[PDB]
Amino acid sequence: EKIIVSACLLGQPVRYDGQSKGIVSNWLDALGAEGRALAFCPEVAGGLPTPRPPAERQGEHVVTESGLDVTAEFDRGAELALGLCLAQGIRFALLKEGSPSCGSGRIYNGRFEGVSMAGEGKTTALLRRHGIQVFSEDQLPELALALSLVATA
Ligand code: SF4
Ligand SMILES: [S]
Repeated sequence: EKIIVSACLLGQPVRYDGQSKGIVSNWLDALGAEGRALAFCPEVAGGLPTPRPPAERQGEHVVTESGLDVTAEFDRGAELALGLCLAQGIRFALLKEGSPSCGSGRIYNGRFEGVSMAGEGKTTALLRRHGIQVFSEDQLPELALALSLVATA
């Protein structure tokens, strides 16, 4: 089976600051070598540029510090992630922690003050609502196990 992965976790320079969040993982490298780790960046897919200003959720809305509302792009990117999972038969996602799109256990609190809180990004929320299990880069053993359990079926 294949998984969808935040493109930044695969070393792609698609982060809001033009950086990457490439993780060191023999398991993830091997999965990619087998063609089973499909890269996806909801913000770029949703039409946002790179670089782009930091954004935080404010409930259903997603805004930048200047007040620009980018919810349209965030929601488009989330739908496109779901569309790729449905088309490819994907039921597991490995998404970047803390992001207003990809966060799964934590997100910034919407006050633009460097304070995190329990929560999830727009893309994680939509995927979970449709039965797709989302794991962060802090849960690689858990994700690898979940994917391994269905291997011989
Ligand atoms: S939207 Fe998600 S995949 Fe794209 S750069 Fe941000 S954290 Fe990574
Ligand atoms: S990002």
